Amino acid sequence: ADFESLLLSRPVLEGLRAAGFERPSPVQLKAIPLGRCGLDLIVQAKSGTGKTCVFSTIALDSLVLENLSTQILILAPTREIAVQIHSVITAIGIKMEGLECHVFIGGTPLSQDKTRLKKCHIAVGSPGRIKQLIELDYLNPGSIRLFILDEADKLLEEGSFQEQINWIYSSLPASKQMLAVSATYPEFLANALTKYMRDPTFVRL
Ligand SMILES: Nc1ncnc2c1ncn2[C@@H]1O[C@H](COP(=O)(O)OP(=O)(O)NP(=O)(O)O)[C@@H](O)[C@H]1O
Repeated sequence: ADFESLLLSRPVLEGLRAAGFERPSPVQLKAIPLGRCGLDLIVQAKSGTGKTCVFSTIALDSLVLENLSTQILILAPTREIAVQIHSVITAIGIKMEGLECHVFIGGTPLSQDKTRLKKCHIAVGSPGRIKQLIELDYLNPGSIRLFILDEADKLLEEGSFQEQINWIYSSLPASKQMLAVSATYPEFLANALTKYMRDPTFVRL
């Protein structure tokens, strides 16, 4: 009923408290332990349920802070959502000295992203920019063990980023954990996630 019963690391517990997160929401209670367990998760719950906190907490708890390598990749369907994610992670991560979380979106020179990726624990970005950075080997995906799709319905809908995500998924290490979080779970999304998750655990309220 508090974040302690979820067995999170002390830095994450202290960060949550500092950032105003006093008690977990119903979806946070359910999803966080299962995330810590290393399972592939599909978290489907309506807006207002606390889903960004869910994957942000799982992500920060999983990080090897002393290893300055990109261990976590998070994709978002819009520039604004990518930054929203960065804000939550950097708030919850406030007691983790030297945490490096960076946003990769269009409009910044690729040379600048290359430099930033030299010191980056958690990469958050849009699928097109992330694919370009992996193709250039500016983001070497060799240490990524956690791959998160935020607003997965928006990412994988018709006219969106399925082709780019398929490519990125394939570039990553075979051994990794996947999280997909979404307000809805239509057939197109159920279908698309079969490419990435062999037997996912579902989390709903
Ligand atoms: N358990 C909680 N306790 C207090 N505040 C929370 C909690 N969960 C989320 N919040 C607040 O909401 C912000 C955004 O996180 P969150 O609610 O997880 O994402 P969101 O983008 O609103 N997605 P969702 O809530 O699922 O629609 C945080 O920065 C907090 O200010």
